[PDB]
Amino acid sequence: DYVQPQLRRPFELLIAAAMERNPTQFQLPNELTCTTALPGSS
Amino acid sequence: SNAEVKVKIPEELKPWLVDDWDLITRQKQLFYLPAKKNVDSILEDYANYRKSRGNTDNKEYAVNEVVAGIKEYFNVMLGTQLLYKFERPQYAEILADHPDAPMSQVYGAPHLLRLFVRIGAMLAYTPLDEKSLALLLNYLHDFLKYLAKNSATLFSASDYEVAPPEYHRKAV
Repeated sequence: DYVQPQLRRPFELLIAAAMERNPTQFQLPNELTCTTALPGSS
Repeated sequence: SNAEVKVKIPEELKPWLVDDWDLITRQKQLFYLPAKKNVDSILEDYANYRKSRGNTDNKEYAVNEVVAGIKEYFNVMLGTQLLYKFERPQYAEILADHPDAPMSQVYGAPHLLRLFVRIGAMLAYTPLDEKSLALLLNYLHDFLKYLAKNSATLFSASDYEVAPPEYHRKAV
C-alpha cells in the first residue's frame, strides 16, 4: 500500500510558470560562465 | 517558495555547456538548423530506454507524464529563453518560413539540454513536494546521464559554420 509521486501537477505548475516567462535571454549560471554584470562602481 | 530546487548540472556536461555557449556567442558559429534527431525522438529514446534497461517496469505512467510534460514545457517555453540572443534569427527563420513548424521539432539535443539549464531557476518558481521532487530529479538526472553518456556521439560541435555577416544582422 503506497501512493507514488505524481508528475502531472509538477508539470502543470512548471508549465504555468513557463507561461510567465517573457523572451529575455538564455544565460548560464555563474560557475559556468556568468554573463551578468554587478551593479556597483558606486 | 521555501525550497530552492537545485537541479544540479552534471559536471560531465559542464565543459560542453561552456563550449556550447562559447561556440554560439563568442565563436559566432552556427549549425544548419534542420535536426534529424529532434526533441520528440529524444523523448522516445528516453521513454523506451527505461523499459529496455529494466525488466518489469511499470513507471510508464510517469515516463509518459514526463514525455508529455517535457514536450509541452519545451514547446511553450521555446523562444523565450531556450535559445541565445544569437539564436534569434533561427527562431525567426523557422516561424517565418514554416508557420506550421512545431517548436518541439526543428531543434535537436542542444535545445533540450538548454531547457535543463534554465529549468534550474524555473523550479525555484514551483513549490514541489519532496515526493514529486525526488522522483522528478531522478528522471532528470537519468536523462542527463543518458545525454552525458553520449556527449561525443550525440553532441557534435564540429559541423558548425561561422554564421554569415548578413545573418549576424538578423540577430544583433
